[PDB]
Amino acid sequence: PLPKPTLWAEPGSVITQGSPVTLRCQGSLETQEYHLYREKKTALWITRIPQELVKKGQFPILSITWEHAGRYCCIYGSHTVGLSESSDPLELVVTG
Repeated sequence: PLPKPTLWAEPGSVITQGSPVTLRCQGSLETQEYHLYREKKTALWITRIPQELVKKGQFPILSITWEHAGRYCCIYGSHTVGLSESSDPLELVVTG
């Protein structure tokens, strides 16, 4: 039951439409085993983030749309030493 990671948004969780935002998750080790997800509805855009970013715990959105809004959580963890708990939810809001 590893510690839950820290998930945040840059510049923030409320970003106007068409503008960029990057979701970020940092847990323990340097890199390499992060996973982001949206909970009531799968966020397909996550499955397209290159491994190089995902390994750094980075999930960019260059041009945010309405369908991006939702509740996001993430967990890290290596086969061993094991998977972590879900971070607290991030409310990703889109406006304008």
